[PDB]
Amino acid sequence: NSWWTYVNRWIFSTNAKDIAILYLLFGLVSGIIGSVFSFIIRMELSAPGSQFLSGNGQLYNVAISAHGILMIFFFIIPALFGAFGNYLVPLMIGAPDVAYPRVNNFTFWLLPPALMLLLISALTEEGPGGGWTVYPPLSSITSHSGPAIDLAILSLQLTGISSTLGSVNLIATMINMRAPGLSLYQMPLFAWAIMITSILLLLTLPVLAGGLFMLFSDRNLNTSFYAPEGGGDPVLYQHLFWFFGHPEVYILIMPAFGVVSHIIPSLAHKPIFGKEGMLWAMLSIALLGLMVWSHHLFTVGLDVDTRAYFSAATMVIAIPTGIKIFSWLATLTGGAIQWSRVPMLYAIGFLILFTIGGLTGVILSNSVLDIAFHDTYFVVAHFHYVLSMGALFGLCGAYYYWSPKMFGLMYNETLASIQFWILFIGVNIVFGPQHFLGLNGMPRRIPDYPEAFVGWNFVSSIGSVISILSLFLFMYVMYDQFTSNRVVKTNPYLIPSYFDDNVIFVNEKLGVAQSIEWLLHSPVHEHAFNTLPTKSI
Amino acid sequence: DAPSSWALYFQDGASPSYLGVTHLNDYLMFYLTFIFIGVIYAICKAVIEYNYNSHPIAAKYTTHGSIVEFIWTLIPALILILVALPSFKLLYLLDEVQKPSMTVKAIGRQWFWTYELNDFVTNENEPVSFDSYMVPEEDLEEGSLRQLEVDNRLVLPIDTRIRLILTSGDVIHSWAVPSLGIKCDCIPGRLNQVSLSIDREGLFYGQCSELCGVLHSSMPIVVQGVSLEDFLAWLEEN
Amino acid sequence: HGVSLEEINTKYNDFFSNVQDQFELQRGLNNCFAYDIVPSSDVIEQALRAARRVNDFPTAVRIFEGIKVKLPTKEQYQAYVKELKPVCNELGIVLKEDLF
Amino acid sequence: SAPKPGSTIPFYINKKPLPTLLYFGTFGVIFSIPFIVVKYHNRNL
Amino acid sequence: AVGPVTGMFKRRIVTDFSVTMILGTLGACYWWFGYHKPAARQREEFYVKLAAEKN
Ligand code: HEA
Ligand code: HEA
Ligand SMILES: CCCCCCCCCCCCCCCC(=O)OC[C@H](COP(=O)(O)OCCN)OC(=O)CCCCCCCCCCCCCCC
Ligand SMILES: CCCCCCCCCCCCCCCC(=O)OC[C@H](COP(=O)(O)OCCN)OC(=O)CCCCCCCCCCCCCCC
Ligand code: CUA
Ligand SMILES: [Ca+2]
Ligand SMILES: [Mg+2]
Repeated sequence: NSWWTYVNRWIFSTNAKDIAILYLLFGLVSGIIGSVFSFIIRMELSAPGSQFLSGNGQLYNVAISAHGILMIFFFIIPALFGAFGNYLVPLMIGAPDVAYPRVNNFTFWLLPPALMLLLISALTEEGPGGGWTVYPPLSSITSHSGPAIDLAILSLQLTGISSTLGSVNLIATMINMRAPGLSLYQMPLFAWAIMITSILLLLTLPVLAGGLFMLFSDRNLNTSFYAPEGGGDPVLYQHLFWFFGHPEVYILIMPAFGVVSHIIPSLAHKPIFGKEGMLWAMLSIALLGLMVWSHHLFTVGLDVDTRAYFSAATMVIAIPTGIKIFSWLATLTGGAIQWSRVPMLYAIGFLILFTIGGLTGVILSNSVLDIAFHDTYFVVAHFHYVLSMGALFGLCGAYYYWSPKMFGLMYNETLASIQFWILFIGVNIVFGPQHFLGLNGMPRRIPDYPEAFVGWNFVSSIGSVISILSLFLFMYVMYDQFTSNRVVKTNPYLIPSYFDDNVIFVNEKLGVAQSIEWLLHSPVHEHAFNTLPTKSI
Repeated sequence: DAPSSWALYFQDGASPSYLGVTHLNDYLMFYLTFIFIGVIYAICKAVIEYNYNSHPIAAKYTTHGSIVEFIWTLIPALILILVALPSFKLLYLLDEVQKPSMTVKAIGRQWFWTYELNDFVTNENEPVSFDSYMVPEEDLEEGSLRQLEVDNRLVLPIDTRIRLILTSGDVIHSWAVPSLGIKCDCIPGRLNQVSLSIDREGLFYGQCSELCGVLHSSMPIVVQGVSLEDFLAWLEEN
Repeated sequence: HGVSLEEINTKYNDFFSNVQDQFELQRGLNNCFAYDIVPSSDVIEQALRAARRVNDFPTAVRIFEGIKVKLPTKEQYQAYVKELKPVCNELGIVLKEDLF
Repeated sequence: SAPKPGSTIPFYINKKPLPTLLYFGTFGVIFSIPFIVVKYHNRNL
Repeated sequence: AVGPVTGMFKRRIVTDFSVTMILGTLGACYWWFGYHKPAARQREEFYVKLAAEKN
């Protein structure tokens, strides 16, 4: 009877390896639903006027809000921040298991009920209509009558508290379970980044918890927390929300930084340039990304001195990121490059998209400049061309780079490269025309638009269609990899140097890697690190 | 002033702040195009020539920054100062208030816009107010622009500066016009004070941006300049 | 910083003066070809003598292949082969382009 | 217990003829959910 | 007795830096001379014509 063994190995199991795979699967099943939502909303705006629908604006609001919320909180955060950390951080720190296995098991299972209740909420008579950033007066019982947005508030609350509970054990694990002789300074860059995101998320999210609960209480207890007649100021709500929203994207994108800084050296066979400078600049970014929050409130009408104070500091964020990009550029040159490898392809494509997105972000960090682009399609282009080009590319590269370690299989290089090229072209021709659409002075979140905009929407729709074929090809390649029984060696990314004999290398050179995870067999043991690896003190 | 087809630039407008905004945008774009093309060429060239089949030996023994990290810290920061300064003096020019002349009110509840000119209250005791409404598609005048016209169009004289008053009594709205480059938030309870100055005598277009429910996209805003005699005739007409 | 340009040349010549193990020879030979420093005549000649001593043939031809790959132009490689021909003929070394 | 993994952690058995239809049907329904979602809001209309 | 021959890495990086610098500078110069000056000059000419036609 393997059924008891089945459910003990999967449900009543607390091993880190058996949980990250479920993290990836949950991320995938959220991402497919989100991609179809995005496809339907982009197909709505193919041409001006009501199209495929009876002009249902509330339905369009539900669609955009659902796409945003589910793809920002059910696709990227749970499938990148903790999915590739809980599996891999114990391997690089020198520990056999996380500090608290039971909380690690608990954190994962708070998400499925969140997804079901979010779907139920979206399946109400009205559904959430405040968008990704819901606002009190719109959310007020005056507009919505029913259990539509309350469940969305609850889902955000519980997902946030689960993510906070899913990050308490990680910090303890990587602060106390360090290897003998592994100073915190000598820690690998990826775990450095993941710990920075963990501490930032835990420090900031409680504020969201409290603010969201007090805002939600307005619908039931009739509190005057944000009522215009009750003495409440919604600018307080905006300040509370954007004390969280601004660093959230950084804590989402830092794992991409770490995975890129890990992918570049091994496939380049060259050590990373300036590790200490890079990590200290990233620490400066982490500390800096908190005191700037009011760039999302530029046209609300705050005072001149506050605007200058919180707009001047927006620029200084660029300097460490530019230093990081320059360091990666320097690392790429000189050393060998295998440009044909899929992780190398994704890492190379990440840099140009991230830097152009950063340039777009530095475009609109001025109160003098934001007035022409605030709440228009230009900010949509900026934030999309940063998010879906950095976090999605990092996730794809991490999957294609560490998949043999998760399972022990080989994918098809041809199909993977074709998928990468198709996805790159589609996402480049999707968010391209939106730059012009927002540069003309046309707002966002409008199912209908003035007639002199049809061409760029038509150009975007074809790329939106192409992205769906990219998704189909990725699904096919994942299935093929899962059922191809293609074996993998211990360290598939280790090759003999220019002066290694074919008989000396095979017998006196195997079992060497830049990181610990490649030392063990690709399907890792349940109980690894029986004895602690000891380095040079 | 109005959107065109296959547009690449912003538009042709008329407002003292709009010209300065366009100038600053031109300078900032001149700044960033440099860095964008430089990084693109660097990424392309560092890989197209250094592939494995042509460079089987890697100079793995250079991982120290002697004088390069310092220049990395300075030069982009120099560019940052060079772009920050003009924006700073533009903002410090804009934050001042000129000599007030008259005010308008732009209160709007839901899917319609109400305007008031209560400066000219006198013995007649007839303050002027109306409501600008979305014109239906069927009743559009032959040759009209869909989704960008109103029935009771707003009227402001040219070359006269107005200290516009922004207020709302419902869910938050916004008051935007790309040609004039002036925007602020129709936040309920609190009034937002903004200015305006039209140089030409032409029809200007715009609408709200911050979503306010199902029909957030059904309140276009049209303001057109008029001469002094036309303005006086319009005022005495009602 | 650490070693300068010529100091590592002298150090690696001194190291290759006495090597009895194939693994150590390959290790030092790898570590030498990473400083953008093309070995001098004494260094390459002593490396060839060491390869003869530790009794490994393909390392000798790999030396010339790697030097040809590392050198910037054909003229420097031609000068090197002209000045090192007698050695190769003395130790029975066959070049890649003439091997097949 | 000292078992050696067979490099197979798929959460469910996979093979060519039969399981392909199940996998493709699951993919199709989880792709087409938004459809019924958009149809529900325009049922009584 | 030829002696060590070095400097290839620095030569390559110097050449690549030169090409990148000149290409970026030329692109920026083209943008500055093409989009700003003609548009501003045309605006000034049109405004002068409008002021003349006013009276
Ligand atoms: C996904 C991650 C991510 C990242 C990395 C960034 C990066 C940045 N973002 Fe962005 N941003 C978002 C996600 C992100 N943003 C989201 C989601 C929103 C919308 C919020 C919402 O409405 O929900 C948003 C919106 C947003 C706004 C709001 C505009 C509006 O709606 O009115 C502003 C304004 O300041 C801003 C600024 C910046 C800045 C200055 C950076 C900087 O980090 C960029 C720095 C990077 C570079 C500049 C490139 C590298 C640097 C060099 C090559 C050095 C040399 C450069 C020069 C000298 C030119 N972001
Ligand atoms: C997580 C960040 C994220 C991501 C990835 C996306 C992805 C996309 N978004 Fe979205 N979007 C937002 C964040 C994001 N968005 C936010 C915050 C808003 C605002 C919400 C609000 O206004 O309320 C928004 C709103 C928004 C709008 C607003 C509608 C309007 O204003 O008119 C539009 C319309 O164009 C849009 C388009 C897209 C498109 C085309 C994609 C993508 O299709 C682009 C290409 C990407 C893919 C097609 C997916 C690839 C996936 C894989 C290959 C699978 C990998 C799986 C694993 C291995 C686990 N987005
Ligand atoms: C987000 C802000 C909300 C408040 C934060 C608290 C969140 C809930 C409490 C979770 C415990 C926090 C860590 C304690 C330290 C610790 O680790 O306890 C140790 C254990 C795990 O470690 P271990 O036994 O493996 O250690 C190894 C020992 N040598 O914890 C637990 O078993 C937690 C107990 C299960 C509770 C989970 C259900 C949470 C309910 C949330 C709803 C109630 C709050 C609602 C708020 C509106
Ligand atoms: C916005 C753009 C403005 C750009 C302005 C910056 C101008 C200064 C930058 C140049 C400084 C570095 C040159 C090396 C000089 C030198 O010779 O350094 C000395 C070392 C020589 O090797 P060694 O240390 O082992 O010598 C040992 C002595 N015994 O070189 C190197 O290792 C170079 C290795 C890293 C450098 C790679 C550069 C990658 C791109 C850099 C940025 C590209 C800009 C793209 C946009 C224009
Ligand atoms: Cu009115 Cu949005
Ligand atoms: Ca439409
Ligand atoms: Mg706004």
